[PDB]
Amino acid sequence: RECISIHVGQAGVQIGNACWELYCLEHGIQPDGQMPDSFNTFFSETGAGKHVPRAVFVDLEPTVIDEVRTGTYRQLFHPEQLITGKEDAANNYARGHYTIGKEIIDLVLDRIRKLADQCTGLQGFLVFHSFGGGTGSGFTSLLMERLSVDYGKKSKLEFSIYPAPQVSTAVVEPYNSILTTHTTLEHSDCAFMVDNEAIYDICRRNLDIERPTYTNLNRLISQIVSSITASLRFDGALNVDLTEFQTNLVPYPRIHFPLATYAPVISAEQLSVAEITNACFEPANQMVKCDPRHGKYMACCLLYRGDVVPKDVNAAIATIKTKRSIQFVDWTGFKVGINYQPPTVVPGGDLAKVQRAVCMLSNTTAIAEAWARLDHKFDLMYAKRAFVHWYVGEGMEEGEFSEAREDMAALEKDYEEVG
Amino acid sequence: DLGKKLLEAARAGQDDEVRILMANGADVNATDASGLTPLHLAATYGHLEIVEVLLKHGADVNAIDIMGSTPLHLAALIGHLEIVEVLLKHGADVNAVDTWGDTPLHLAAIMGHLEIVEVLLKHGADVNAQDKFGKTAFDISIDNGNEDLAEILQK
Amino acid sequence: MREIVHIQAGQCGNQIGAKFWEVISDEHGIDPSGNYVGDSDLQLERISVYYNEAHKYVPRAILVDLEPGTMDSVRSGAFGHLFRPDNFIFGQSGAGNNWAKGHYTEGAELVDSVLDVVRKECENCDCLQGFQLTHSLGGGTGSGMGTLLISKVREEYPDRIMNTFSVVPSPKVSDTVVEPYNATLSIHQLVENTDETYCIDNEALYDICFRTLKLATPTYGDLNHLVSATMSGVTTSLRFPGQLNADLRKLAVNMVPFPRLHFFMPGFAPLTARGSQQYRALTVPELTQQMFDAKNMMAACDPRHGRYLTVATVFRGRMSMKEVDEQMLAIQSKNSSYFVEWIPNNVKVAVCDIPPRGLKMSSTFIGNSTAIQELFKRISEQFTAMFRRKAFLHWYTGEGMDEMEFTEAESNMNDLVSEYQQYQDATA
Ligand SMILES: Nc1nc2c(ncn2[C@@H]2O[C@H](COP(=O)(O)OP(=O)(O)OP(=O)(O)O)[C@@H](O)[C@H]2O)c(=O)[nH]1
Ligand SMILES: Nc1nc2c(ncn2[C@@H]2O[C@H](COP(=O)(O)OP(=O)(O)OP(=O)(O)O)[C@@H](O)[C@H]2O)c(=O)[nH]1
Ligand SMILES: [Mg+2]
Ligand SMILES: [Mg+2]
Repeated sequence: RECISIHVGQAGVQIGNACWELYCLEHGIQPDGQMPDSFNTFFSETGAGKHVPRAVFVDLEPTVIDEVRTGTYRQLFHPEQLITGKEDAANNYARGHYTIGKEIIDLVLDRIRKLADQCTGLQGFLVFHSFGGGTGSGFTSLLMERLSVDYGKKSKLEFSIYPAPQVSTAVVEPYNSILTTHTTLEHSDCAFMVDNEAIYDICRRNLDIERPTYTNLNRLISQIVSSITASLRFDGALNVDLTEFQTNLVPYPRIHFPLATYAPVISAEQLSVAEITNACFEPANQMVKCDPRHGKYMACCLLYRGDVVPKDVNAAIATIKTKRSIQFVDWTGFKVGINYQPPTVVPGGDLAKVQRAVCMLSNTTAIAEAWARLDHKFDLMYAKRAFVHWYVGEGMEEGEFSEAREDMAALEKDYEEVG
Repeated sequence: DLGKKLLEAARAGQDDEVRILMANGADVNATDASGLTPLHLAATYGHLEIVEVLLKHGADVNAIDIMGSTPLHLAALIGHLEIVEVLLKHGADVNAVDTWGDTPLHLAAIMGHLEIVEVLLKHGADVNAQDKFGKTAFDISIDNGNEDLAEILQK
Repeated sequence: MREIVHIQAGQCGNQIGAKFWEVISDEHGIDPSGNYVGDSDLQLERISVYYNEAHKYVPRAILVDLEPGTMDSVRSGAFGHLFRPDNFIFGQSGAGNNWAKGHYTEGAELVDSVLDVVRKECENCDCLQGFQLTHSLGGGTGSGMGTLLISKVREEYPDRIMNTFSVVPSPKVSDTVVEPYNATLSIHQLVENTDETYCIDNEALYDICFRTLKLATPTYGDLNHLVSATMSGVTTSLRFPGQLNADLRKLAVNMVPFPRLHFFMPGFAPLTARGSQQYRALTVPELTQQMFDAKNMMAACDPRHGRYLTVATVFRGRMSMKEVDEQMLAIQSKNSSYFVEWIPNNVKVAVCDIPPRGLKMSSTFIGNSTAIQELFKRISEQFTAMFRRKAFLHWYTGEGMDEMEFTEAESNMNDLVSEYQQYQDATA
């Protein structure tokens, strides 16, 4: 039944804020957890009547989580599941994984166990974190290593924020990104990357926001997160368990990074099933910048929500296989899920309410282009050993850079061999 | 030995001891271990009156130490303008070259002693004189961005 | 990462230090009696970074000089009685520009009393970030005792960040010929023992006041007006909430690709003369282009003679984040040749809404540029001219130093120069 969500570092926490705000609205839960059962997968029940997120928030500095402790949702979460140290990772993977992360890892695991003990049938973890921060990269890797030992049979899914220069505040983010991808890869069953540049560009072009904040980005992200996790929270027929994500999206265990494409995104200022389904193959709606026409599809799911008749999905799917050139690897279907509840948007938000929406999850080799971009920026800096001393002085050996990079080159080769 | 005493008295600025020592026969052109004379030392340490006294009693204004330094090199380096003027008046070689190829102009230029640079120029310092690395004083002023010095070196 | 401990040593260190505390006390609404009198709560959110709270905010500042009279002149300044009285540590005379007296004899006699006070301040800190030292490199106390203090603090607190504002000597401002010795001996210590050093060059400050500001006879007051406007701008990110370079360690990880190349070039726009009426605030294009202009640099080096390894830029005032982004993207576009291609995305931009006093628009540049080698070469050339003739060496070696420390200091500084040159010529 149960899933535990874990939010790590600034990006993971602030996106978590936006996801649980939306979840609460989707399920009729007030910010104090009261509600005048499907979502029990994500919420425990007190029986004062209080529905509490099965969620943990962790940061090595207190400032972002202090805002959760004193905001609108100050009463929603278990307060012992809001966990903070005092000195952050300083944009340094090594400090998040070794020298600073080590001071709080045991507390975090003991607090996760407390959640896990209230579960009769825990499925696993959803882990939210940036690639670019020291805590999002390094403490996440550490936590995923411990979770693999302490919960060996449980699934682990990630929602991972891929860095963009528009909102970057550290030159070393390509290092942290490759270091954490290397050390998390064997411990993660399926990971959904969110390119901040793709979300930024959607906000500017579809929502007419001149300078997107986090908040703008995070509300859009959380609509996409919600469409992905809705099957877990509304007893669907597709992706009913965490294990099914791997089955349906990851036919190859290292290549476990599906592309999300979401439509329609409409400014607060109606499209048919065929129209929103066609919009799933337009690059401007992708959550990661890359070109699926230059790659091969290995698996595809279409997750509809709202006023969606199954026959109209079947017809629209027929049209696009008979018009577009959607090349599937030879070792070729669409899996379909329909949630009949209308999409919810936040009161505050930049998004119009729509009558029907869809999220396509496609495992395409074209996402290798996103890796190639990170790898190339890694290579430029590493060749001069720029900034490497910051890592070697914080509990890490220099050979871990080249091990991480060779692992990325293998991953790029994995993509080339499937097509 | 009166020579070692006179060298130390010239360096320390002991005008009375300089006088008593010379009256007892001290060698006005004595040298220390490195070839420095009482005039080199008075010029280095700024003792103008001792500079004048030594020059009036037989000191060689152009003596060189083991490194080719003259008194004028050292006065120009440390930046003692009055002493530079008195040395030139007594026939100091404005273009003497030391073992690094430096002239007094190079050293005043490097140390930013702009008023000494101008005095040296007016007494015929060689703007084309190159050090062992091929730099003239003008090269030094261009290479190090000293625009006030560069303008003076072309007046 | 909360508290910073400030130490100011010697005349220059204490004068620019006093000015810093005046300037940030006004930005934070702290009056000379320590009460808060401000109108914005952005002012108090990070007040603990620089102030202890008794209700009454006291600078976390330690005041040191071998020269006793410095205590008096600080105390007679506007904020002089707000400094904690037991944090004044003073000797009996003054080093006479002798680095060796500062580092080895009289300054070593005084340093343990300084460390006692340091120790005591560090104990009251919730989460000590590290240290900020203001000093000059050309004197005897701020240079020789200051660098002894740095090494002793480093060994006792090796996990905290050590930051300096180091004032580099110029013959245009002070015609003492032993200052290149003192600077070179100190630079050797700063290479090994600080994490970040802002190079405040008296040569550049003099040139700005003389040539750009048309000031006939620049005073230390004129130079220090530029210093304090630089010190306020480069600490803005430490003193207010924000995303970029928000503490000393994140600043370092952004700004220092190689541990020894930690000497930054401070630029500032607009450059003002004191008691001038800065009318017609600058545009965003004007702040951007003026910030990278050699004539706005607090280090006497032409940035276009070298290449930028990393840069941070802070804009202060009400302006469009969109037009800042555009102007900053543009100046990198046109000048891409001057930004090393092997450190992608190496210019970070912050925009903070509270402008400094007197201005509605201002910006601050913090560059790690290989052109800083021109400043080191200038000091090295002067050091070498003096040291070849062994001028005044006995004055130093008679206080315990060996001539070989001169040689070692010279060679380390020339090694530093070659390293800048190496990354200047490096290709992706
Ligand atoms: N989409 C989104 N991205 C964020 C947010 N906060 C930070 N980022 C991105 O996250 C990356 C670095 O920020 P945070 O990384 O998460 O850092 P951290 O995990 O707290 O680690 P340290 O602060 O280094 O300890 C950059 O790429 C930012 O653009 C957010 O709220 N939303
Ligand atoms: N920019 C600036 N430079 C100063 C100031 N005061 C002194 N200096 C410079 O500092 C150098 C001399 O160092 P001082 O601070 O005066 O000497 P000290 O550290 O007090 O050491 P001693 O007096 O030798 O014991 C020279 O380069 C001066 O030009 C000042 O207020 N502002
Ligand atoms: Mg953080
Ligand atoms: Mg003094």
